[PDB]
Amino acid sequence: RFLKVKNWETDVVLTDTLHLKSTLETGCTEHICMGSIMLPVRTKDQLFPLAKEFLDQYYSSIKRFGSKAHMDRLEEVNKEIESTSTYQLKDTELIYGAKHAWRNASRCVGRIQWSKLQVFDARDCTTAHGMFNYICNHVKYATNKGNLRSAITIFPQRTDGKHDFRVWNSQLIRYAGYKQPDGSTLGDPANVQFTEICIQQGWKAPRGRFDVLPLLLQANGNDPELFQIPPELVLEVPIRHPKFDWFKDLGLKWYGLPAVSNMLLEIGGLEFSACPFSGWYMGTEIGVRDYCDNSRYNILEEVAKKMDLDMRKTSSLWKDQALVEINIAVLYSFQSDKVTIVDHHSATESFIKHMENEYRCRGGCPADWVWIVPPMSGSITPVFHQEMLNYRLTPSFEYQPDPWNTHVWKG
Amino acid sequence: RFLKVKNWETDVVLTDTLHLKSTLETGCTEHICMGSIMLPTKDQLFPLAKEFLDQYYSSIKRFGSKAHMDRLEEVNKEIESTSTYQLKDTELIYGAKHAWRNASRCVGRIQWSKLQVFDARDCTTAHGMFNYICNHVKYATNKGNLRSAITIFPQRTDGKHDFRVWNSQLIRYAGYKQPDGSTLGDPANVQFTEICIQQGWKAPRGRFDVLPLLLQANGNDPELFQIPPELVLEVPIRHPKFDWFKDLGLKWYGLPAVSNMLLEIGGLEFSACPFSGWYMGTEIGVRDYCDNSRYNILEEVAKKMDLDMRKTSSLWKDQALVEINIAVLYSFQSDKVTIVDHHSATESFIKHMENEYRCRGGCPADWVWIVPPMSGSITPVFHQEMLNYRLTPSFEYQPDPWNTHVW
Ligand code: HEM
Ligand code: HEM
Ligand SMILES: Fc1cccc(CCNCCNc2ccnc(-n3ccnc3)n2)c1
Ligand SMILES: Fc1cccc(CCNCCNc2ccnc(-n3ccnc3)n2)c1
Ligand SMILES: C[C@H](O)[C@H](O)[C@H]1CNc2nc(N)[nH]c(=O)c2N1
Ligand SMILES: C[C@H](O)[C@H](O)[C@H]1CNc2nc(N)[nH]c(=O)c2N1
Ligand SMILES: [Zn+2]
Repeated sequence: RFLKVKNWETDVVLTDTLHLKSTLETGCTEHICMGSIMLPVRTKDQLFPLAKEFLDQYYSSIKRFGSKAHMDRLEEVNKEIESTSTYQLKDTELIYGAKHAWRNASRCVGRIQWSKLQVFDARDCTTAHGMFNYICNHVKYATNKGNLRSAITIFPQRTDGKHDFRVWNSQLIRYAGYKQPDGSTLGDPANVQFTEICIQQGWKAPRGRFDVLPLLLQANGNDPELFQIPPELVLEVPIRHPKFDWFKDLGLKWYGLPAVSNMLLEIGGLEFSACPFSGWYMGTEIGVRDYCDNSRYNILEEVAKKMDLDMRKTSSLWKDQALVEINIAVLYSFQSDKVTIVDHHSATESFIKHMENEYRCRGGCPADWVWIVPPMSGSITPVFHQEMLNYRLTPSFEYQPDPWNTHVWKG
Repeated sequence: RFLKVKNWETDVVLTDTLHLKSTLETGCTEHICMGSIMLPTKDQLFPLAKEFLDQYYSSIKRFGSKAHMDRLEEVNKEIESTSTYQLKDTELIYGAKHAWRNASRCVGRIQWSKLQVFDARDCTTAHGMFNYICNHVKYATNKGNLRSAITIFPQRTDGKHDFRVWNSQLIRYAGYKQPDGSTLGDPANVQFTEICIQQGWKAPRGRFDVLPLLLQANGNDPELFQIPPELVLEVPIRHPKFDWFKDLGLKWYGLPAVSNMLLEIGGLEFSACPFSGWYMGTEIGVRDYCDNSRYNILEEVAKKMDLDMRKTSSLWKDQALVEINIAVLYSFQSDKVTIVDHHSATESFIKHMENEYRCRGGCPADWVWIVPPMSGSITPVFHQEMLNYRLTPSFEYQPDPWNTHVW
């Protein structure tokens, strides 16, 4: 079958065939769309076809499909499966796998960069201290003194589900959140629960508004251990505004490296439960969501006051006005400090070109409109006007439950 | 099969049971989501009538009553003999209100039960249609104190005698292709305008010419009429801060009135059913004014503000956008014409969602459409999970009549 998507701004129509290669379920049916829903131990049985599907894709991509090398590899994996119940990826296959998981990530607007991913193979890691060292190296490499480089570090795959490697942090770098007795929150409200666990595990909290959280690292199914990322490796940017000199006195800053550490990487049926990855920020992630969500730092009011906007009625669009200035400040500060960042206009324009290129070369590009469109100024970016099809391809990044809900404590 | 929706900002969780009454299809499958795609006989008729009459009689607490059984009986006899049936006034009003109630893309549905329904099923000619439409416009406009209304023309019979309003909205501005290659007026309306001309309109080739109605009665050829200018309330757009803003020469009309949709009630099809509410400000300031394929004024405005337009990262587009939308709201409010900002409107929709879940078991909603085209995540709907599904009675899209019309 052929599916068409239309851009309503440009009348460009693209044709999707790639969706035929999708296996996993969306959550939607003919009778309900779950497009705006955030979230809608494996036998030898299921494993070889998954391995075979993946190796066919790998060998096609290198133009060696049907080769003796291809056939020998399938054979080797098949035997390794029923002999050992799993299998190990070659380094080349892992690298291909990680890049394609990013390529297939329907919620990521930065995928124009997918082919330039630095893959760190940490499959020889055995302990939390070992995990800490690998993650330090990832952070230093990716940060690159502000000239950010995309990277992923891949820890050993799941075996029996009882020896998982996990990074308990949702991101490698995030700020602590502290719930006060009066009900107020100091720092980042999103991280109150994780902060409390860290403290219980023995972390000494400075209890400030921007305390970098320690790493909580679980190797081989063992209880997690605490580590402090060396502060000299954590690049931060004090936030100021080009025209408003009072903006600096809000005391805002943010970290330069956005590094998701709680997802699961699936490649050929193998599951990598610890696979921290990082790119660079699109400005609105910080300026719109992190700073202005009611459930986060929630600074719209204080900013609006300092600007002396009419705050008595919403139709003054005081919130909208303050929102723009904050996002100007974030971009200004990062650029001034020579730390990589991309504005939502640049990033969405690049995504459109990426998307069209993918349609031409690959037959499609799965995309989640709900996530791709930026959280401010939606229809003045080209993605708003672009029809997209969302479907799931493997290799992929998947969500997994938070480890504190599932972990069997050793004591 | 019992679905939950979460608000990620408030942690409020609602349970949806209403989706299980959905019949029509979404375009989505288990393998592909089409949520961002804009447009994804006697035996057919009776179960549809039955489904509707059942919900109607349940709504007035007479489910299973004799009047219910009698009505079902009476409609069935009528379908068998006549091939169709006629709705009682009570059923027509109920159906129209519920079509709005079920409109998953409409953010203003908290108002659904206050809809004025004008029964125009006795209309026979295009002149009669014009009269009914002028009356709708005058009623709905109400000197700037807007009131929601729908006017319902006769239902489809054999598809050969369709009533159609050829306009997409009762009130829009003309579009002209100029020889200098550009476009004067609304680019969205070039095609329709040329049909206004081919059919006889004397176009004044301006930038904001209120288009004439092209009205089709009983399957006949469409006729032209000009809405009395005195019935078209317009608003000059000024900024409360920038005195230069008025020089742009911008204005908009007060009455948003969709006229090209199809109202389905109990299997019956009303191909001509213009309806109107009042504007949410972003419709005009973000979409009408700033879409690249519409009036596309961002650059002009940015220059008048003397912004650095060299680099996208100065967010000059974003800054101009807010001010344009400030001026729209300020202008309507100053001229005392009903308008709602996107914060108030989305806040009300969250309230409506909660009422609906509580009293009806759900509320079909299209997040892609409900979230405003600016400042999305600083409105509550961004953080609200929504389930989209199709209930009847419904408003449906239908083909533009110039493609369908056997002249
Ligand atoms: C290099 C520059 C990159 C940019 C500008 C970028 C941009 C974004 C943005 C704005 C989001 C939405 C985040 C949110 O709203 O929470 C996102 C999500 C995502 N990105 Fe990227 N990204 C980049 C790199 C990467 C890399 C290196 C990977 C993987 C190797 C990746 C995979 C993903 C995935 C899996 C998501 C979904 C995360 C979730 O569902 O919470 N991205 N990206
Ligand atoms: C009374 C105040 C109302 C408000 C504030 C309101 C708001 C809105 C908005 C903002 C949209 C999106 C429009 C667009 O982006 O093109 C919309 C769409 C829609 N509305 Fe309403 N509306 C109101 C009244 C009504 C009424 C009275 C009806 C029907 C009786 C209705 C039915 C619909 C339908 C069917 C759509 C989808 C239209 C389309 O797909 O183009 N609305 N509404
Ligand atoms: F389905 C869900 C339900 C609740 C939370 C959620 C993840 C929320 N996203 C916040 C984290 N996003 C971030 C953070 C840092 N860095 C990136 N990042 C880096 C490269 N690409 C994205 N993304 C999904
Ligand atoms: F699926 C689609 C494909 C092409 C155009 C499209 C609708 C475009 N928007 C026009 C409708 N918007 C308007 C205009 C005036 N008035 C209202 N309105 C009034 C009350 N509720 C909505 N809505 C859908
Ligand atoms: C309910 C809704 O799906 C949810 O708030 C989504 C909306 N779109 C998003 N888009 C991005 N990029 N990131 C998000 O966290 C969200 N949240
Ligand atoms: C392609 C995408 O579906 C399209 O641009 C939609 C996005 N959301 C929208 N939302 C509203 N309210 N109105 C629209 O016309 C659109 N257009
Ligand atoms: Zn869907």
